[PDB]
Amino acid sequence: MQLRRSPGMRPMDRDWHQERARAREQAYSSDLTSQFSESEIVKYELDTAQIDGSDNPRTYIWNRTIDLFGMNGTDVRELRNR
Amino acid sequence: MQLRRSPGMRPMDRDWHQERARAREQAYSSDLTSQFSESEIVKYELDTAQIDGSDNPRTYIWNRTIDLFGMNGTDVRELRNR
Amino acid sequence: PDPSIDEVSKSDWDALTTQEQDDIISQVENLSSTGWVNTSRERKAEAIRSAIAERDTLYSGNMSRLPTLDGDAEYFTLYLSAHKIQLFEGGEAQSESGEGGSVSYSTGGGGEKDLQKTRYGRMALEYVWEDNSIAALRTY
Amino acid sequence: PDPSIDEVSKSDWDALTTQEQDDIISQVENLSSTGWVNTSRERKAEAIRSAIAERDTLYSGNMSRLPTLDGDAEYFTLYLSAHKIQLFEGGEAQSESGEGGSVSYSTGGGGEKDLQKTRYGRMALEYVWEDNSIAALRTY
Amino acid sequence: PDPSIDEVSKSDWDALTTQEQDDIISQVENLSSTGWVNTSRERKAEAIRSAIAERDTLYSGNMSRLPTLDGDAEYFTLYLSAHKIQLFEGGEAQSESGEGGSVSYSTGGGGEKDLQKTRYGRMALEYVWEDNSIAALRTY
Amino acid sequence: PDPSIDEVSKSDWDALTTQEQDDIISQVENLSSTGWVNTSRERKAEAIRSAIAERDTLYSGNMSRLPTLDGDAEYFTLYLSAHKIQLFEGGEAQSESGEGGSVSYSTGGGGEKDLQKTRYGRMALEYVWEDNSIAALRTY
Amino acid sequence: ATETQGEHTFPVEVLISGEELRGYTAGEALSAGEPVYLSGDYEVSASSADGGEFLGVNLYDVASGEPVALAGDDCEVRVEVSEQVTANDEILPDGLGTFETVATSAASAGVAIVQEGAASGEVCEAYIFAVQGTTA
Amino acid sequence: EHTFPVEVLISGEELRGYTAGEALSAGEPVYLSGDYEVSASSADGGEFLGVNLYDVASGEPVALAGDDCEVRVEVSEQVTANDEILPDGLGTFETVATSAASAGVAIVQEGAASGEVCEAYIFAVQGTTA
Amino acid sequence: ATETQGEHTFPVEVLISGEELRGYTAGEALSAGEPVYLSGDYEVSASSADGGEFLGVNLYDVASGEPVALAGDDCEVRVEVSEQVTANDEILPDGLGTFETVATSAASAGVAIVQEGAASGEVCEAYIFAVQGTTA
Amino acid sequence: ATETQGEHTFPVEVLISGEELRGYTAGEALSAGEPVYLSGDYEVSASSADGGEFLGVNLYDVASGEPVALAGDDCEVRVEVSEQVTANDEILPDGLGTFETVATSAASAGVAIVQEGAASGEVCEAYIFAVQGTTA
Ligand SMILES: [K+]
Ligand SMILES: [K+]
Ligand SMILES: [K+]
Ligand SMILES: [K+]
Ligand SMILES: [K+]
Ligand SMILES: [Mg+2]
Ligand SMILES: [Mg+2]
Ligand SMILES: [Mg+2]
Ligand SMILES: [Mg+2]
Ligand SMILES: [Mg+2]
Ligand SMILES: [Mg+2]
Ligand SMILES: [Mg+2]
Repeated sequence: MQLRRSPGMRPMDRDWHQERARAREQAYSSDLTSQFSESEIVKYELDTAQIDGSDNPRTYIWNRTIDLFGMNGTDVRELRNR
Repeated sequence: MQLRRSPGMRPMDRDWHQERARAREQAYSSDLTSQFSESEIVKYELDTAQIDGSDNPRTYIWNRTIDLFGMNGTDVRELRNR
Repeated sequence: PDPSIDEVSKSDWDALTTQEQDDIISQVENLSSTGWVNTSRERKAEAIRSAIAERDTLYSGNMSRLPTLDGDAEYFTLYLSAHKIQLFEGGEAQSESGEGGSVSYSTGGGGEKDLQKTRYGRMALEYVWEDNSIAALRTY
Repeated sequence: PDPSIDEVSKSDWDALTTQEQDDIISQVENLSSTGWVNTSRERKAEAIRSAIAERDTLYSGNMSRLPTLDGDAEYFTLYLSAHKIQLFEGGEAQSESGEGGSVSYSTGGGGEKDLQKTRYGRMALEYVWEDNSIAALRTY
Repeated sequence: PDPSIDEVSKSDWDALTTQEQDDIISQVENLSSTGWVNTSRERKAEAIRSAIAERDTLYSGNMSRLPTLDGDAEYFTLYLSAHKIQLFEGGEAQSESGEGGSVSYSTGGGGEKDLQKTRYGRMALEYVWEDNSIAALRTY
Repeated sequence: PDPSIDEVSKSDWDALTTQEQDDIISQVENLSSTGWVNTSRERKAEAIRSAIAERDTLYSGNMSRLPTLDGDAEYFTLYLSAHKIQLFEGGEAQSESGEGGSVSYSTGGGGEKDLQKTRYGRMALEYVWEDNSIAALRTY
Repeated sequence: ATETQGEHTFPVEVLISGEELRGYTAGEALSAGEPVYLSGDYEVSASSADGGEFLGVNLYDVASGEPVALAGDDCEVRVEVSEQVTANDEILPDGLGTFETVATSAASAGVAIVQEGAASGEVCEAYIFAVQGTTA
Repeated sequence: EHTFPVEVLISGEELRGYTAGEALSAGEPVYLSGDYEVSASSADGGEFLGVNLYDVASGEPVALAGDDCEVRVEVSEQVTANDEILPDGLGTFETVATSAASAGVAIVQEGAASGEVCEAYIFAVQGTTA
Repeated sequence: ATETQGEHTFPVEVLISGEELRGYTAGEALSAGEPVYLSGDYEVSASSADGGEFLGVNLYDVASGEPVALAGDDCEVRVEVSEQVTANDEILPDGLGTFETVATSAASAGVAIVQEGAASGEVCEAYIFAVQGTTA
Repeated sequence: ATETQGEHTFPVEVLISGEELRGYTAGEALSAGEPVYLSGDYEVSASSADGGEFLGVNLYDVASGEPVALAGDDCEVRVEVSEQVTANDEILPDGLGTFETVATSAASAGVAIVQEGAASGEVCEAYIFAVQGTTA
């Protein structure tokens, strides 16, 4: 018998996909223990997700302390030469 | 003369039946002193009602602390082999 | 101690040898710099037996599936024992004065309920959610 | 003790031998370092008889199907006995002074209702929902 | 005692032998470690006669069909008697001081009503719903 | 110390050599100018063992994914040990007086809870979010 | 007080005739047909064994503190006697929940008169004609 | 004097019918005293089949909760989670540790003090081995 | 515990047969197929190395304090053994998340019986037939 | 195992109650009501005497290598006994395709509890409560 949390069934669960996608978008490092619940790491097998912060939009967004030119909030991977 | 409480009249009182039905449905044991007022035991002749907890539905309904499987609230006397 | 104070219930304490009891008594006596040396053995034994009985009855069971004794049960029972050897000694001293020499302690203003009334009970409270009521249940 | 203080009602206490009563009295005397040795046997017996009567009449029965005396009934009756003996002695000493020095105890002006008025009463109170009123009933 | 204090009314107390009265007086004297030995017999008899009368007149009848004297009627009358004797002696000592020796008690006032003013009164008060007003009636 | 106080659990403390324990004891004694030299080794050992046990049980785990022991675990366990030793000596001296003069300390209106009740406790309290309840969870 | 008919026991109807019935509070638990007396303000309790304690008979079973219907004097009642009785005998509360004769009691005046004789432990019919209290 | 009673059955399907060999009470441990007849267990093992669900007179049909059931039962001593327990001879259970027996019949899942009700899982039965 | 199929590793389905599943709270982090025992009121933790600590096998990976599903006795399970085992062998929790035989352990009775033999570090199939607790 | 009614012999139904019915391969020819144990991977054979060899009772007659159904623990069953048995006797396989008491055997623990007594060679009614494997 297989429960929703059982190890052979995780890939069938829509939430396992949705939450792994969230985790990649939210992350600021590959160091999962810094950021995610023991529950999240176990339930969503986050060791197996390629989490590194490279999928987080705020890795690429400018946020300078004084902005005279309206540059803040621009994402560098949306520029012409990217 | 007869009054509704008088000993020969009790079997005619609708309320004597209905309250003995309640007493059987709400008890867990034949120990009346613990479960009912002295007034109720006298007024409804509860010594003579077959009170034992066998008619209380909660004797048969499952109420476990943790409920992973929706087992709580099932009643054993409603199963296939009962 | 050979059996620790958390391993033993009221009926276990009554069944222990005098030595197994004396080991637990000696452990409780470590919780005061005076050791309560002027109290007799029976009074230390009665305090420990009472602390064991009181743990098992008043500080047992669950709240929201959490154990009501969250802290280390050994030290909880020892502090509850010390709380009861104090109080048998009279209360917790606020001030003591002798041959000119005098001292006053910051033991006042602790609160009105039992465990608040001495430093040992104030320690014991932290092990038991500070006597708070975080229990919860669903219907099904 | 052979019959325990929780196993005897007021009628049973009167029926005990002197030795069975003295075993219970001796157990109660363990709850003070002084043993209340200057108070006579008749007074200690009166306090125990009254504590038994008071348990069976004021601290019996259920509220919302839970027992009123939730703690250990033995230690509750012993603390209720010690409470009475300390009141027969005059109350708690807040302060004591003489040739041998002075001591002030952190009683802290606690409460107004009788059990709040001594350390034994404050202990006894925790065995009995702190005298709270959690009873509940349905109609049908 | 042969007749117990709860078995006699004001007229019955007057009808007793001196010995039956002395047995009840002796029981009341157990509630103080001093026995109030310097207060004379007539004053102890007056206190008991008054406590009987006051039980039967102020602390009798029912509220919401529950008896007002909820506790043991014996000990209620004994504590009510002890309350009266202590007021005939002048009140509770909050402090006593003598040949260097001094003591101060936690007998600070719980409130300003009669029974609140001594330890015996604060005990009697628990037997009688703490003077609360839980009475109820229907119309028909 | 070679094994540090933050590197040992309760079972590890019991497994250390007497010298390894004495190194940690020596470190704790540095937290008072008096060193608590009149309190015996067994009492200092019991305080440290208890502080280790209490750290691992009451001041461990996570709270909104932040560690609950936010400060240095070494100094937290030392301050928690010092807090216990000071409570075994009767608590904070608010004032001391004798032939050599008198002193009064700014202890003031310290709060009801045990860690608030000594200077070491108040230091330890800053390492553990001041006992604040900033935990949070969500449903996925 | 009960009557047998085949397998069955039936309770007897206590009150044969009369309009002198009144409501009191039970001072203790009482059973139908017991003699009772005043024990507090409008409060009735089971009569003791000789004179000076009779107001009427309790008409239905009650717990302590419940309202009591009572049949007083001027009523004819079916009551259990603890001894053999005959017509014209004056009877008195027995102290046991039964009645007995004035002749057997320590007293010298009854509260009811037997109209229909009965054996020991058996239902007589009697007319309640008097009440008794504290005379000293 | 009188404690408020309790639902003995927590969960589980393994209820079976027997005849009461004597008057029996809810939560009382029982053993076979005759052909499908059950009586209150003695102390020290060799006498357990299950616990009685509800109060019964002698000779009446009785529902017995057997192994695989979870039940709440009165203990004569303090018990804790993972204690093995068995019939005490007094209508209660006690621990294997206290008894003369070497094996239990139920495992405690929620602890209780003496005279209180613990929660336990019944897992074995005991009869006459001689 | 794992099947290999080409590049792929598949987790084995732990529970083969059985209807008696029950829910508990995790006292620590646990992984699917670990034997567990009661460690607090309805709280389960990983079984230590000899007798007296077995309620069932954990069915899915959990963090501390999460709800756990157990296969108890009456279940058939796919479990890893730390040593070579054969049909009819009684097996016991090993203290290492595996099982081992009763014969290898210090104990004298098992909790499950092997139905399908396996090498060291390999998945056997076994029927869970008993629990074990504190006997002293 | 057979029941008589007039001139006729009927086969007894081995199973009285329980759902704990499981499938194995027969390692030899087996007969309804015979005790069996694991002789190989999912293979069962007739139990020898003195314990260590019992998984359940064979539910119907089979030749060697056929799939066999088996009642395990939690079943109530009708089985032949080699000796007189009484209610509350523990019983186990006798090696003779029948049960005997633990008391008679060299073993110290049984596998079924007798619920209805029977004489030597007759059919008792028993509840299966344990399995026994190799412990060494
Ligand atoms: K007479
Ligand atoms: K134990
Ligand atoms: K024994
Ligand atoms: K080993
Ligand atoms: K043999
Ligand atoms: Mg409780
Ligand atoms: Mg009351
Ligand atoms: Mg920080
Ligand atoms: Mg007329
Ligand atoms: Mg199955
Ligand atoms: Mg079944
Ligand atoms: Mg089963």
